[PDB]
Amino acid sequence: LGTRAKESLDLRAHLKQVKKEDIEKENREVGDWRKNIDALSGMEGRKKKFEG
Amino acid sequence: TTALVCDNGSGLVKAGFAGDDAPRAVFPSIVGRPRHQGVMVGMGQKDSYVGDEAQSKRGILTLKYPIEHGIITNWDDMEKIWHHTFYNELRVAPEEHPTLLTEAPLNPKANREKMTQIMFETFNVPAMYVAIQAVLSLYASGRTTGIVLDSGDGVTHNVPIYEGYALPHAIMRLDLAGRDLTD
Ligand SMILES: Nc1ncnc2c1ncn2[C@@H]1O[C@H](COP(=O)(O)OP(=O)(O)O)[C@@H](O)[C@H]1O
Ligand SMILES: [Mg+2]
Repeated sequence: LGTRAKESLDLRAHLKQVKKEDIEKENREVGDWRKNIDALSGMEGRKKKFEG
Repeated sequence: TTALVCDNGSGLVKAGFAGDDAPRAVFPSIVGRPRHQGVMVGMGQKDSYVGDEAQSKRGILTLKYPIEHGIITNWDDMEKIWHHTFYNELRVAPEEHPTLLTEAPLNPKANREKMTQIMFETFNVPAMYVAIQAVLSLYASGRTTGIVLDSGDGVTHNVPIYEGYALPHAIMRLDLAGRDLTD
């Protein structure tokens, strides 16, 4: 009984390792970028050129 | 060289060199022959006063607009108006200047073809281009989308534009304009 139980335990151990430890390879992607504001400072242009 | 941005319109001809803020010369587009007899000799009476001159002698003239609803109905008078615009209100010979006329949407083809034929044969310009009157009004607003309602004096047309791609199936041209309101 112990042998059969430990067989399944060891079999699932490696699967759990691969599933979980490999998550630590990267988890910062949740972090978003700046997305800064202007605060009425980027108003320094007239209606001179618009195509470029 | 510089380009001539003429804009025939219907009711006021607006013209001027490209790159400025306002048209150089704005004057009504009417050509009026005198109708009475005339007794003073040597007064120097001409046979047709065009432009803003016929808005001062209008007491003895019969003013008649050469453009009815966008389309041009009297080609000789329109040629006279263009000749006046080039030579007396701007004083630049057309042999050395590109021209950019404007035309309402959904107008007859023959009108546009005759316009280009006149500009190339009579005035002999180097190069001319015809543009739809609503896209320009969208340029001036500094936008690139939007639906523009250009209620002129001849014809009211409503051209929708998105991201620079005009929608040709959604142009609604209606012939009520300032002239009908005057009447
Ligand atoms: N300040 C104003 N108030 C009301 N109506 C005006 C005014 N100025 C012009 N209009 C009307 O608009 C007409 C001029 O329209 P305009 O834009 O010159 O036509 P076009 O597209 O042919 O140039 C005039 O006939 C007049 O009836
Ligand atoms: Mg107009």
